[PDB]
Amino acid sequence: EGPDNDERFTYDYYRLRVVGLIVAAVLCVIGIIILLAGK
Amino acid sequence: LDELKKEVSMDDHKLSLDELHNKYGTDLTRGLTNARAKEILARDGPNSLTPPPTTPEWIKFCRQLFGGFSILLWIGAILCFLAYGIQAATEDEPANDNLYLGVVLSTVVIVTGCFSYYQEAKSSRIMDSFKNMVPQQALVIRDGEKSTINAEFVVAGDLVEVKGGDRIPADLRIISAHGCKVDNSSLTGESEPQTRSPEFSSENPLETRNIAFFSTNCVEGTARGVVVYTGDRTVMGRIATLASGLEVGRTPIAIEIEHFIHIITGVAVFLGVSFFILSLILGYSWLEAVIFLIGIIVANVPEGLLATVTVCLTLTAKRMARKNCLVKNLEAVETLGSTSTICSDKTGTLTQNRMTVAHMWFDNQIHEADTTENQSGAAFDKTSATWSALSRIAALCNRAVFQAGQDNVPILKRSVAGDASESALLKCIELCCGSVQGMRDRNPKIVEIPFNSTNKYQLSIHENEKSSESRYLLVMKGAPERILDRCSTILLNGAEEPLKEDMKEAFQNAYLELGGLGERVLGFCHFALPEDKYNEGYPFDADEPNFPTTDLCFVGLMAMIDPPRAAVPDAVGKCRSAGIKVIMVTGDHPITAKAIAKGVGIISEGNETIEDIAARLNIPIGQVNPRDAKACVVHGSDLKDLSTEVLDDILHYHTEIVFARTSPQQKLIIVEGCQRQGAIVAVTGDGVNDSPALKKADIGVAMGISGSDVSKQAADMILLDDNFASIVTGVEEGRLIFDNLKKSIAYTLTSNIPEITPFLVFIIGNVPLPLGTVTILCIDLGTDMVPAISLAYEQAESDIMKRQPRNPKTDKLVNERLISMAYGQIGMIQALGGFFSYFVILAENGFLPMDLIGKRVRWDDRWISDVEDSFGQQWTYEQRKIVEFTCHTSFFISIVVVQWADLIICKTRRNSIFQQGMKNKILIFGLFEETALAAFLSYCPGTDVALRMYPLKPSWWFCAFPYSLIIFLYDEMRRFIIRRSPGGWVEQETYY
Amino acid sequence: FLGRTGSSWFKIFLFYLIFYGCLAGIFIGTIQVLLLTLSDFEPKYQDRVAPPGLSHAPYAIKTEISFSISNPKSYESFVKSMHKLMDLYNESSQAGNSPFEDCSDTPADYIKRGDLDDSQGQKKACRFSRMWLKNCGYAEGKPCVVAKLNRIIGFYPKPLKNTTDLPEELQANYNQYVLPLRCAAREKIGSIEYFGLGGYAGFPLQYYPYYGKRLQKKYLQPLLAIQFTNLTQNMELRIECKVYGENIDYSEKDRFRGRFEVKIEVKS
Ligand SMILES: *[C@@H]1O[C@H](CO)[C@@H](O[C@@H]2O[C@H](CO)[C@@H](O)[C@H](O)[C@H]2NC(C)=O)[C@H](O)[C@H]1NC(C)=O
Ligand SMILES: CC(C)CCC[C@@H](C)[C@H]1CC[C@H]2[C@@H]3CC=C4C[C@@H](O)CC[C@]4(C)[C@H]3CC[C@]12C
Ligand SMILES: *[C@@H]1O[C@H](CO)[C@@H](O)[C@H](O)[C@H]1NC(C)=O
Ligand SMILES: [K+]
Ligand SMILES: [Mg+2]
Ligand SMILES: [Tl+]
Ligand SMILES: [Tl+]
Repeated sequence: EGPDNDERFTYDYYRLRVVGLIVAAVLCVIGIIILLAGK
Repeated sequence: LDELKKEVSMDDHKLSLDELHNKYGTDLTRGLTNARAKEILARDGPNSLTPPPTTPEWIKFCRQLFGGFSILLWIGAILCFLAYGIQAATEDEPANDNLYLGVVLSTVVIVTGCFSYYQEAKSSRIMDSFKNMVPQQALVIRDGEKSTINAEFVVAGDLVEVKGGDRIPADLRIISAHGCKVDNSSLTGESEPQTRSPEFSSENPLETRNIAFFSTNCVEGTARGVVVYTGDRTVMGRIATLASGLEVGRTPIAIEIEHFIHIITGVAVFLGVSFFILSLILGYSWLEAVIFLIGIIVANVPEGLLATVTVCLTLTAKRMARKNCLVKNLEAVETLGSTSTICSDKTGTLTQNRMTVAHMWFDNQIHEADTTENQSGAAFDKTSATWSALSRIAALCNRAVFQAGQDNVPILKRSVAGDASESALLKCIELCCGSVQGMRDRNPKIVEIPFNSTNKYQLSIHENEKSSESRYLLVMKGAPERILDRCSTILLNGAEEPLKEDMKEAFQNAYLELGGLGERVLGFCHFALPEDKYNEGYPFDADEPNFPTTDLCFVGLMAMIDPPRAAVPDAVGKCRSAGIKVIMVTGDHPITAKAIAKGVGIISEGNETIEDIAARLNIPIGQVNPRDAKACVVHGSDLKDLSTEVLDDILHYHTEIVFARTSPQQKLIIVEGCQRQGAIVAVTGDGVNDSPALKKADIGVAMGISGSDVSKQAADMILLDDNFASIVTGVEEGRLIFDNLKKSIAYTLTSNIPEITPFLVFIIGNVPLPLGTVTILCIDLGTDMVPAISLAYEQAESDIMKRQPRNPKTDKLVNERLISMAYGQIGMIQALGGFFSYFVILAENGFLPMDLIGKRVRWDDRWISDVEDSFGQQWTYEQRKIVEFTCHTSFFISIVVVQWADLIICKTRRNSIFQQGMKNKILIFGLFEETALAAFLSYCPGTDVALRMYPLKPSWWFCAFPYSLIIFLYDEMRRFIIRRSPGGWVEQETYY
Repeated sequence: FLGRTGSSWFKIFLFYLIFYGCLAGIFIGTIQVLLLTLSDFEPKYQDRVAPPGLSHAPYAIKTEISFSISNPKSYESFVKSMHKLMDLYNESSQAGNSPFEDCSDTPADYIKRGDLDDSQGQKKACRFSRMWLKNCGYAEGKPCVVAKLNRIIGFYPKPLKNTTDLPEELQANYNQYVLPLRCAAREKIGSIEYFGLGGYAGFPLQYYPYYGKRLQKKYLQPLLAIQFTNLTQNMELRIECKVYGENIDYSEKDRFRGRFEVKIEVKS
C-alpha cells in the first residue's frame, strides 16, 4: 500500500520455523522407516 | 635378545643315570636333602614363569593424543586460549568465542583419543596361559621320603614322581618308568601318547624317550625322573618367553593411517603458515593473524575422519562375529585382506584331529569311506557279504567305547575311551551299521588276547549271534603282513577260497597304495572254529594257545588317517585363486604332512619334490636339478642346519612348500622368512606350538573349539566354529573394507575444500567471512558422520577374490589420485556452490557482489552502526551480522546439499550408480538424517545463540542444487571414460 | 620430477586450466542470472533493516565519548567525524532547483514522488540547512551530539498518537508530523537541549519516503542536534537517546535499534 506498507518490512519467521521443524521431523521419521527395513 | 630362544635346545639325555646325578648333586633313590633343595632354590630361583614388562594403559592413551591431527588440533586449541588471553588483557571482550572454541577443540582431541585407543588394542595374556600349565603341586622324593610340595619350590636335581593324570612339573630326565605314556602335543601339536622310559632312544632330545617336558602331561603309567631344568630355563618356558616377548609391531592398516596423516598434516602446515605470512604482508595484526590460523587448522584437519575409520572397522568386525569369526583386534579386520602368504598348522587346523577310517580293501577292491565331519560324501558298499564279515571284526575285535551321555552329539564328534585306531573303527561301524553295542551284545565275548607288542595282533572269541549255530567265532586284527602269515582262505564276495599268490600280490599292491596315501593300515581276519572240536562249554585259554591262530580266513584291510576338515580343500584353492601362497608348517612327521598337503591342495597334482624326481627316474638326488622341482618337503632336522639366507632361497624357489617336524621356534623362523621377503603373512593354528608363529604373524588366526588356550591368546582372530571357510570370507571382507575406506576418506576430505576456500578469500578479497569455525565442526562432526560411515556397507564393484593381493609398498590407502579428485576437482565445485549461496543471501538483502570487495574493515567495525549497502540503506552492527551468520548457515547447508551428490559418487570407484544401484540402506539413512540434522540446526529456536545458525528461507536451500547436479554428472562422465578405456589416462590420474 | 614426467606435468596443467576456466565461467553465469532477478531501485528483502537504527556523528570508541575540556587534542578526534557529517549539509552542495527543493520550514507531511520507477528523473529531495542546528569547532565543553535516523527505501516513519500517556507527556506534541527523540539517563545530573528542523526535537516527515541512492542521489536526511550542557563533571554518565513511533522498535541485542548508547565524561 501507500503510507500503510508495513508488510514490506515484515517476515513470518515464526511460521517458517514451524514448517522447517515439521519437515526436519518428517525427514527424520522417513529415514528411520528406510533404515528399519531390516535393521 | 630373543635370538637365543629362536635356536634349537641342547640337553643331557645322553649321560648315564649316575653321571646325571653328579651334574646336579643328586640321589637317584633318596633324592635331595631338605637343606640342599632350599639352597638350590635361593641359588637358581623359583620354578615359575615371570610375565614380561608391559606398557601401562596411561602411556598408551596419551601416545594417541599426539599423532598429526591431534597435534594440529592442540595448536588450534591453545591458539584459541592465546587469542583469548590477548583479549582479556587488552580490550575487555565479554564474549566466549576463543575460550569456548578452545574448550571444544580440546574435547575433540580427547574423544578422538578414545577412538584410536580402541582401535590400537592389544589383548595379550600369553605368559599367563603358560603359567596355567605348571601344576600347583608336585611330588618329590626328599630324604628318602615322598612329599607333595609347591611346584615353584621344585629345583634342578631333586627326584620327582609323576603318574597318569598329572602335569609334568619341570623338564625331567627319566630314570625309572612303568608303562608311562605322555602327551607331547605341546611340543608337536600331536596328541598321540608317547612312551617314556630311562633308555636313550634318539640323539634329538625332543624325540628321545628318557626326557619328559614341562607343559606336557602324563597320560598313563608311572615314572620317576631327575629335574634338569626349571622355570624359564625349561624347553617350553623359553617358548613362553619367546612368544610373550616378541615385539607386536604395526599392522598394514595402521601404517596406511599414519601415511595419509602425514599427507594431510603436510598440506595443513603448508597452507597454515603459507597464509599466516601472506596475512602479515597484507598488514594484518597478529591479533587477527592467529584467528585466521585457528580457522585454517580447523578447515584442513578432517576432525571426524579417524573416528569414522574406527566405526567402519567395528561394523565390519560385527558382521564377522555373526559368522562365528571373533576379532580381538580391530585392525586385524583388514590384515586378512592384505595377506599374500598363509602359514598353516596341519593338526586341528587343516585336519579334524581325529583318526578316521579312510579306505577298506576287500573283494580285491579299494573302497573309500567318507572322512568329512558332517559326512558330505557318499556310500562305498553295503551289499557285499564280505563287508558284513569285516564290519563284524571291526566291531567285535575292538575294546573302545563311547563315553556316557553322548547320544545327543553326532557319532564322529563324541568322546571315546580308547586308542585312536580303535575309536576310528568304532565310529566307522557305528555310522554305517548302527549301534556297535548291539553287535557286542548279540555276540558275547568269552575270551580275548589284547594287542601285544610281541604278537602284533589282537584276537577275540565270541558266541556267534546266529541261532542255527550259536557256536564260537574267532576274530583278529593287527599288522597287515602278520595277519597275512596266518591266513589260508579269503572271503571273496561271500564264499571263501584258497589264498593264491595272485590275491596275495593284489594284497601287497593294496597295502602299498594305502600306505602311500600316508594312511595307517590294519589287517582283519576271522575263523569259524569247528563245532565238534569245540563244545558249547569248551574253555579257551588266553595265556597259552588253546586254539588255532593259523590257517585263518583273511577278510580285508582297513586304512585310517587324521583327515582334512570338509571345507579345507576348497578354502585352500580359493586362497590360491586370490593369489595367496599357502605353506604347511607342522610338528608332524613328513609322510603324513605330505599326504595331507596333496589332499587339501597345498601340493597340486603333478608337482614333484627333488626326492620324487629321483625315485621316478631311478637316479641320485644330487643328479636332479632342484629347479625342476616346484614342490618341497623340509624336515625340521634339516631346517636346523640351514641359514636364513638358505631358508630364503627355499621360499623363493618353491610354490608348494611343506615344513614338517618343525619345532615352535622353527615355525616363527619360517614366518619371519616370509615377512623378510616383504610379504604380509597370516598364521593359522590351534596348538601351544603355534604360539610364537601366531604372535609374529601380521595376523594370527586360532581355532576356537579345537584351539588351546595359549594359541587363542596369541591370535588376533578366533574361528569359534572351526570353520576354515571363514579365512576365505575374512580375506574377502578385508579387501572390501580397504576399498570402502578409500570411498569414505575421499568423501570426508572432499568437504575440506569448501571449508578452506572461504577463509582464503576472506583474506585476499577483504569480504565478510563466508563460513565460521563453529560451522565447520557442525559438518565434520555432525552431518558428514553417518554418510561417511555408510560407505562401509558398500558391496564389491567386481570380483575382488579374482585379483592379486595388494602390494603394500605401492597400493596405498590414500594416494595422489585421491587428493586430485577430492581436493582438486569435486571439493572445488563444492566451494563455488558454497560461495554462490553466500553471494545470493547478501545480494538479496541489499549487498550486491560488486560492493563486497574490501568491505570487511567497515563490516567488522563494531562502532559503525550505519554501513551503506548497494541500495543506499544503513545497517547497524548486529543487523548485518545476522545476515552474515545466515550466510554461514546457507553455506553450511550448501555443503550438505553438495555432499548428497558426493555421497552417491563416492559409492563407486569404477562402476556407475546405474550399475551398482542404491541398495545401501545405511547410505540412504545417512542422506535423510544428514538433512534432518541440518534443518534442525537451522530452524530449532536457540541454535542462533549456541551455534550461530539462522533460519533459512525455502529458496536458500536450492542455491547449491545446480552444483550438486554438476558433481553427479561430472563424476559419472569421468567414470564412463575409465570403463570405456582401461588404458590409463583418466584411470592413472583419478582412479582412487 | 616430483610426481610425473614433463608430458604428464603439461597434461595436468592443460586440464586444470580448462577445468577451472569452465568453473569460473559457470560461477559467473549463475551470478548473472541472480542479478537479472533483482531490481535497480529496491532490494528484494528489507526485513533485516526494518526497525530503523539511530546513529550519531561522534565516533564512539566503545559507545563512549570521554575527553578533557582543559585539553585541545582531547576532543579533536570527535570533531573530525562531527565535521565529516555536517560538511555534507553545506549550502554550496544544495544549489539550484535541481535536484533540490525548498520544503516547509516547519515539520510537514510525507511527499510521494510517484513510484520506485525511472519513469521520472532524479526524484527531488528536500533541502536541509545545517543552520537549523543552533549552537552547533564544536562544543569544547559539554558536547553537541548529532543524531540521525537510518535510511530505508519506502519507509514512512509514523509518530505516536496522543491517545494515551507518553514519556514527554504531551509537551510540544506535533502529533501529526514529528518523530520525537528524547534522551535520558534517577541519575538526572545533566541538561538536555534539542535542536532541529522547525525548532522541534524530532525528524520532519517531509523528508520521506526515501527513494534510494539510484533514484535519489545527493538526497539529505534530517538531523537532530542534541546538546548536554550538564552542570556535572568527571564521571561516566550513561545517556540513552530514544526515538518513538509506530514503526520504531528496540532490541536487547542490537543496542542501536532506534536508540543511542553514549557514555559522556568531561574529565576536566
Ligand atoms: C562545508 O562547510 C564547511 C563549514 O565549516 C567548510 O569549511 C570551511 O573551510 C574553509 C577552508 O578550509 C574555511 O576557510 C572556512 O572558514 C570554513 N567555513 C566556511 C563557512 O566557509 C567546508 O569547506 C565546506 N565543504 C565543502 C566541500 O564545500
Ligand atoms: C583456491 C585456489 C586458488 C587454490 C587452487 C589449488 C590448486 C592449484 C591445487 C589443488 C589440488 C592440487 C593438485 C592435487 C593433486 C595433484 C596430484 C599430484 O600427483 C601432483 C599435484 C596435483 C596435480 C595438485 C596440483 C595443484 C592443485 C590442482
Ligand atoms: C548558543 O549560542 C547562542 C548564540 O548563537 C547563545 O546566545 C546561547 O547562549 C548559546 N546557548 C547555550 C545554552 O550556551
Ligand atoms: K600377530
Ligand atoms: Mg595343531
Ligand atoms: Tl575440516
Ligand atoms: Tl571434511
